[PDB]
Amino acid sequence: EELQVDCNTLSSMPNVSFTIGGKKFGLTPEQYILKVGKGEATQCISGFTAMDATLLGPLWILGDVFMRPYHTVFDYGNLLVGFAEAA
Amino acid sequence: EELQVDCNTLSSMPNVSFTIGGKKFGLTPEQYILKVGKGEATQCISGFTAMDATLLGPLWILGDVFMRPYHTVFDYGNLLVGFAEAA
Amino acid sequence: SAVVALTNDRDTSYFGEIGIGTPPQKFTVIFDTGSSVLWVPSSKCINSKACRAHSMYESSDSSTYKENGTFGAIIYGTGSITGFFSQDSVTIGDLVVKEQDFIEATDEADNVFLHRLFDGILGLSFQTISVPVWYNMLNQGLVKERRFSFWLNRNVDEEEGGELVFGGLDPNHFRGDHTYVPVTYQYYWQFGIGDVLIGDKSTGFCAPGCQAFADSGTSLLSGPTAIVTQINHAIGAN
Amino acid sequence: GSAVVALTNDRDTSYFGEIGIGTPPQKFTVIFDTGSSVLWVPSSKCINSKACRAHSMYESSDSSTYKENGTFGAIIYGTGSITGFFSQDSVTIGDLVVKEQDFIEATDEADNVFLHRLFDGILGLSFQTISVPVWYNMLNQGLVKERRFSFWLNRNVDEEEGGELVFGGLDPNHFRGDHTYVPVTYQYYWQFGIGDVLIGDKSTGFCAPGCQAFADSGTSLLSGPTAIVTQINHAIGAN
Ligand SMILES: *[C@@H]1O[C@H](CO)[C@@H](O[C@@H]2O[C@H](CO)[C@@H](O[C@@H]3O[C@H](CO[C@H]4O[C@H](CO)[C@@H](O)[C@H](O)[C@@H]4O)[C@@H](O)[C@H](O[C@H]4O[C@H](CO)[C@@H](O)[C@H](O)[C@@H]4O)[C@@H]3O)[C@H](O)[C@H]2NC(C)=O)[C@H](O[C@@H]2O[C@@H](C)[C@@H](O)[C@@H](O)[C@@H]2O)[C@H]1NC(C)=O
Ligand SMILES: *[C@@H]1O[C@H](CO)[C@@H](O[C@@H]2O[C@H](CO)[C@@H](O[C@@H]3O[C@H](CO)[C@@H](O)[C@H](O[C@H]4O[C@H](CO)[C@@H](O)[C@H](O)[C@@H]4O)[C@@H]3O)[C@H](O)[C@H]2NC(C)=O)[C@H](O[C@@H]2O[C@@H](C)[C@@H](O)[C@@H](O)[C@@H]2O)[C@H]1NC(C)=O
Ligand SMILES: *[C@@H]1O[C@H](CO)[C@@H](O[C@@H]2O[C@H](CO)[C@@H](O[C@@H]3O[C@H](CO)[C@@H](O)[C@H](O)[C@@H]3O)[C@H](O)[C@H]2NC(C)=O)[C@H](O[C@@H]2O[C@@H](C)[C@@H](O)[C@@H](O)[C@@H]2O)[C@H]1NC(C)=O
Ligand SMILES: *[C@@H]1O[C@H](CO)[C@@H](O[C@@H]2O[C@H](CO)[C@@H](O[C@H]3O[C@H](CO)[C@@H](O)[C@H](O)[C@@H]3O)[C@H](O)[C@H]2NC(C)=O)[C@H](O[C@@H]2O[C@@H](C)[C@@H](O)[C@@H](O)[C@@H]2O)[C@H]1NC(C)=O
Repeated sequence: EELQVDCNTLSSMPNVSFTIGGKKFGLTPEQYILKVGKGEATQCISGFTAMDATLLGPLWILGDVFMRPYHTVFDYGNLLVGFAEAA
Repeated sequence: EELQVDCNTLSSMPNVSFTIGGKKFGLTPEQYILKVGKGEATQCISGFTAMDATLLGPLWILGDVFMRPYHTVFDYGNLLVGFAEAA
Repeated sequence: SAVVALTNDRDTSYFGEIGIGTPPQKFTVIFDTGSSVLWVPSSKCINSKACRAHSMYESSDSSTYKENGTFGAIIYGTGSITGFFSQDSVTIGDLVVKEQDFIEATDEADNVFLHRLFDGILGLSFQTISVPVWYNMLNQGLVKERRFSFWLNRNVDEEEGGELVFGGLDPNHFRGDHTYVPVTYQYYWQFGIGDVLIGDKSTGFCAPGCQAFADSGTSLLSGPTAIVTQINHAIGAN
Repeated sequence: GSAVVALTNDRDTSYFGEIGIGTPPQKFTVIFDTGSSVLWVPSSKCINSKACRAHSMYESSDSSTYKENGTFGAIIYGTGSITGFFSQDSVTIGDLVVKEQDFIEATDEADNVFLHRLFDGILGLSFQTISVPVWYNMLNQGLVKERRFSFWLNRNVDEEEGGELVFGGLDPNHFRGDHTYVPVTYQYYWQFGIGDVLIGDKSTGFCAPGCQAFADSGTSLLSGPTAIVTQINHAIGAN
């Protein structure tokens, strides 16, 4: 919930990875931290927010933070979701 | 102007022709009457409005009523306007 | 060299899409052979609800924008726009027109522009104050032919509204050869015409010769009282 | 793919593009949202709602292909709610024209949530609940070749596009490598199973036996189990 971080410390933050289809999908600090404001007034906000919901199991919502570095395919004909590195 | 006609009477209206480059460019009632609305509440508006203006000579503005049945070419290189039956 | 699909609004206006800037910001405009300016609503439109009902241009979001700032205003056949000139790339179909000047309008008459579906107007008539889109097309070599053409369809829910071609003709939308007449006065796309007939009746007034221009930005036909009264009388219009 | 929609990126927290509703098409800016299943826009009949008055509205009497419905409809989002009634019209997206599309025209909208945002409404792309979604009508009408749609979401930059949504295909220019495809596990959201969540190479343990996730283009951030997110935010020093 609007947690902020020190914008200076992204270079010492870890990658965070999600395992999907057995494959690791990593996010770098530059991807999972939301920048707000500009140049010098910039605020850095954590892209991870806490939410406890269950539907078959504990549920994650992979919003724009994830869908930016991963191009996403919604396959209705086969009922699949696909991810690849965005370019 | 904004003059109307009885929508039931288009079937016997005359064609109206413009002579251009020595050729007659006719308009049918279906072409020169603007229909507003559908089936029942349809209003039928004359596409002919009066405007007394001169540029070199007495001037007509040939708007969408004309440019629908006649496909129009604006030839800048040769400075010509061309008309053909639309399809 | 470029095709623009047109929407038919109730047989009374026709418009299509353009993009202004980098990346393209999209606008709906009337491609108007009766006027010579390109304008769209400005992001800087303070208290013109017309502007706020429509797509607005934001120069700060465009990498090819180049300021001008010169004041601009236009008095249409009913209404009028005011704003300032700006320069940006304008994208039309496959074409990108560079260094195209346009007015970003900071006031518009609401009575005229608020209740309209188009955002602005792209003038195709002969140059007045600014180099029009078409001239830039020619100057930058972007068209194969020094010609543009319009197909305007009838108002039909499930049909295309029309099609504008820059730099060519679409043969699917006409039959026969075009009859070409010279432009007699270079302001509008104006040419000479002869007699106007009701059936095979002459209306007399234009038999010695009249003038006309083709105006895609005008709904109806406007002409000399002497002839229009005859026509409207003959067909029983009010 | 049969239709490409250019997206605008607003501060990396929302992405939207244009649609038309009606004949001739009335324009709206909408979020294309894989997290929800209804299409709604503000109604011309909006009832004491400031959010509507600042956004583009739909006027059914201006459209020649409007067909009345009038069934009550309401949506309680992950913040607030909109309320209105169903209507039917043609929905234009890119060069596709989706016929007979039902949508809610909202006569009331939660000002706190919708009043000061740059979009007008929302186009849901998740699985059907109470009304046939746009995507299903697309398929039904044969408007797309492939039964797939895809999103490229860009970072918030000035010379670049905000993003691109493709109906009926992919844009290979916006990805590298093959997509990893996983099956939908619960057909409501576009939901699938996931495994462990790691901080560097450290397991956060809680989702090690297996969790669920859905891809939500209409949501800004990542939301997940407190038991894991607490660990991540601690690790990055958020607070
Ligand atoms: C801010 O916006 C305005 C509006 O767009 C700019 O002003 C117009 O700028 C255009 C150029 O893009 C002018 O048209 C050009 O006119 C010349 C001929 O000069 C005319 O006026 C001369 C004296 O003032 C006179 O000597 C002459 O006989 C004539 O009446 C053309 O040679 C030029 O045509 C060539 O280029 C075009 C394409 O760029 C091709 O289409 C042609 O085939 C030729 O290759 C072009 O037609 C226009 O007259 C200006 N109108 C007004 C009222 O502003 C303004 O530009 C700046 O100020 C103007 C006056 C010029 O000095 C520009 O060079 C100057 O940049 C904009 N401000 C800026 C600086 O961007
Ligand atoms: C006013 O608006 C509401 C909200 O949309 C309508 O209710 C819904 O209507 C739709 C129909 O458009 C129903 O969905 C269908 O349900 C049947 C039965 O399960 C499906 O077979 C049908 O699928 C076929 O056709 C689809 C496209 O239409 C395809 O996507 C399918 O693959 C397949 O070919 C589709 O799923 C909703 O269930 C219904 N929801 C509810 C709960 O209201 C109103 O529609 C009318 O009322 C319905 C209850 C039903 O009687 C419809 O036939 C009615 O048209 C709508 N009122 C009006 C005036 O249309
Ligand atoms: C955290 O995740 C990031 C993003 O994936 C890792 O950095 C990236 O690592 C890639 C390979 O490990 C680098 O790719 C290379 O790109 C060049 C481009 O010219 C190619 O020639 C080359 O052969 C690779 O494909 C990529 O450059 C790098 N991305 C950046 C710069 O952000 C990161 O890895 C760590 O940082 C990079 C810079 C290297 O030092 C790695 O050895 C190091 O592991 C990930 N960090 C962790 C904790 O693994
Ligand atoms: C007013 O203009 C319209 C369009 O110019 C006329 O209608 C069309 O007229 C053509 C004749 O020029 C007509 O063609 C048929 O004639 C031949 C029969 O074997 C053949 O050469 C041709 O291919 C056609 O079979 C065409 O069918 C007709 N189409 C329309 C109405 O769009 C209109 O006159 C009409 O046609 C004449 C032939 C006669 O039937 C009239 O009663 C029709 O109304 C013109 N109206 C008037 C009052 O002059």
